Amino acid sequence: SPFWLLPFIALMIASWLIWDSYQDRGNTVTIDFMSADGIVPGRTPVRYQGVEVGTVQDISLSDDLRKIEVKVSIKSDMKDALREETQFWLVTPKASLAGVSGLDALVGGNYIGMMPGKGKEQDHFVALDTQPKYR
Amino acid sequence: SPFWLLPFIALMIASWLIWDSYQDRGNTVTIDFMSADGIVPGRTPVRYQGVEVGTVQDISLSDDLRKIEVKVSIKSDMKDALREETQFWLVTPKASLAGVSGLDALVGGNYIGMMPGKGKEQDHFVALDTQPKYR
Amino acid sequence: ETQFWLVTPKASLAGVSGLDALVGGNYIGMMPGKGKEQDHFVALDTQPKYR
Amino acid sequence: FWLLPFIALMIASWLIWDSYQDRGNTVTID
Amino acid sequence: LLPFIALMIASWLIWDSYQDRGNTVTID
Amino acid sequence: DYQRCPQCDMLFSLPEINSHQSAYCPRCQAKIRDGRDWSLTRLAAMAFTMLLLMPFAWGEPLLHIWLLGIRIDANVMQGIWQMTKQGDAITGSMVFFCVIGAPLILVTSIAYLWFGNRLGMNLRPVLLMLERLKEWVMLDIYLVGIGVASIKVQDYAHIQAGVGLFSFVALVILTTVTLSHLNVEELWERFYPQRPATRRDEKLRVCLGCHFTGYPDQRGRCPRCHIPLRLRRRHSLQKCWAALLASIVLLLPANLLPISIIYLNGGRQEDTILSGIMSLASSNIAVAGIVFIASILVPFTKVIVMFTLLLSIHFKCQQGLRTRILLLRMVTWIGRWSMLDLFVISLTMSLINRDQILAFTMGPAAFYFGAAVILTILAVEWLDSRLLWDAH
Ligand SMILES: [Zn+2]
Ligand SMILES: [Zn+2]
Repeated sequence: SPFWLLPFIALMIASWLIWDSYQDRGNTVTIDFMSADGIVPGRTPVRYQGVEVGTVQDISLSDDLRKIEVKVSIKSDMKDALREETQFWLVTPKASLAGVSGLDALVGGNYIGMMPGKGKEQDHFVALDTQPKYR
Repeated sequence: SPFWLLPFIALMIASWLIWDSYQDRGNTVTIDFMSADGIVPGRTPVRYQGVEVGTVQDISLSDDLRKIEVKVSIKSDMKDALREETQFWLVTPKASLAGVSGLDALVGGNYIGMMPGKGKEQDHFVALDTQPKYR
Repeated sequence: ETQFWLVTPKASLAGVSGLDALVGGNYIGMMPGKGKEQDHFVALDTQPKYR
Repeated sequence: FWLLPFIALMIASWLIWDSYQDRGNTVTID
Repeated sequence: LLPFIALMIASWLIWDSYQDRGNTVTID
Repeated sequence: DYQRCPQCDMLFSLPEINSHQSAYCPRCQAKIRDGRDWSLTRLAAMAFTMLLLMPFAWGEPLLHIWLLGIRIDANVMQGIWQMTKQGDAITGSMVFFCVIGAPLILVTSIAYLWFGNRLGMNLRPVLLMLERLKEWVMLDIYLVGIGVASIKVQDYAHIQAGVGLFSFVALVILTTVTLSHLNVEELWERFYPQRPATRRDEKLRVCLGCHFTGYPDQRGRCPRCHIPLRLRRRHSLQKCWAALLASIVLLLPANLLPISIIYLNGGRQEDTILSGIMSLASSNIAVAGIVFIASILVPFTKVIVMFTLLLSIHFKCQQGLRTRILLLRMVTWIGRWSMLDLFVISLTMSLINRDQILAFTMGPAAFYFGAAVILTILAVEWLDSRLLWDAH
């Protein structure tokens, strides 16, 4: 029957959607934070040069040892170059007396900036205190 | 079959709307950005003298070579004069000394400013660091 | 002799006027005089003094 | 009865007349 | 049935509330 | 004079019917026939006044919204155009067909019938389209949607009734009364008269297109209309199962993928149906209840009812036949109202359209939701209750 073709098309569209979801939530990476001031467990972008790639999925505590375990789903295009020398930092809308930078963070909430290098492989990183100079 | 009349009308009107959107789409132009701070892949206007013409459709990375490939759909009225000496820049809500700048950009999001000249033809451009003087 | 101008939320160092434009988006101010007739005008750079 | 379509026609004529009464003019600015 | 679906929704809401309920702490 | 029920194959003599009340099947109590009421001239007058009223009921703004010091005028055309410009052309087209295109098809069909009477052109498929267009002409649903959206955005901004709202309400009333007093069997017997039978033959078939009971000709087609006349549908069970499986598959993306993306102060919310209904229950639960029961309660109830009916067909169960038919009728009556969410999100994205402070957009799940609703409506319409009756 020709009308039996519609559920097959719906099923293959759903399969493409499953593939798209598996690509978008590519792989889970665990980062240790000293203080996650405004990381929402539902929506928190992880950007490289401002381009959103990763997304924070899980937040937990390392049995109250002053460390926050943040699990982030990262896409495959960044997973292909995710190496051991990958640095993360928390961009917050800090407005102290010494520095008032962070207007983008104030506008768009809190997010995670990333920078890769030339390491081998790692899945468990520790976030830096501030944004390092990268040239 | 006589019952294939109403589905024919529905398919015809759906294809009419799809054809209208495809006609209004334009041509795709690829721009290399050093840092796309706030370019939304869904809605980001490309304005000439503040008049919205183009629209950012795709965002990707040049295999992590510090360059962002931005594909923008541009209408035919601007395609007719889209030449080799066409300049683009990213207007962001930055603050400068002796008065603020880009308050309209703060209201309406990060966007891309453009300026043409007297070139021959090009489809692949590289964005400048700041807005140049154009007189 | 009908004049039009574009009121935008300019907030430069010299002048910070334009809070109405900031609230309600960019708009166009107009001022008539004692001309005959015209349908095609050219906008001025800034808002002129009208008294 | 035909009173309901007559009233509908009268209302349609009234709104058409209202639309045609107060349409502005187009002015071109550079 | 509508009553059965409503009962299922209420049971799901009660289970969600009970899964993460914790403990009550009083602060002055 | 004598007919056979299209739902349970009850062969019964039909007495003469006046304008008051109607007739029903003796066994299953199903609406079979209507009589007298309005005439084709009155239908043409209603179509003409609808043609006069529709452009001013569509183009004119439904209501004026003052949000953040900005006055915004919105309407159905603006909402559908925003839907198509965003990228969801299929959702825009299905919303357009449900709201605006279906009355246009109704008026065009009435005019086509009148001109066919005037000239002598064929009018067979137009009557079938008119019969099956009543399930798709939905303006009261859009009225409920604009009411729900107005109540939802009453706290966000200031809402004032526009000039177009009155014309839209008048159009809704006119379409409701015309569709309620539009009779299709009377039109069939007026345009193509036929003859009754001897009240007892046990060899008559009921056409599912024109509700005519009789003998097929030598070509196997209905005497009244040019479609084949069969005992049941050709592949009723296969079509119902295919549409039910398609709706079951497509329901999962409609709830998993986000349905509404709200850009507030530059940050996007990206919330699905469950998150939206939870927030609406937290804030304005009074309308969250009706939104819930019209968005997620109806589709799953229809899915489980159709699945249990097909399982009963396969099992040949003969226990709750008196209740399965009632459940099927209730599902047929209630499945049309599942399109409320698309109209609500269309109006809200047409109204709340600030550049960055408050930008409401429809995400990549309303397409799957609307496709699932259409597919389950088609499954319910394609299910044949004569198979349920023959399962005994
Ligand atoms: Zn019956
Ligand atoms: Zn027939």
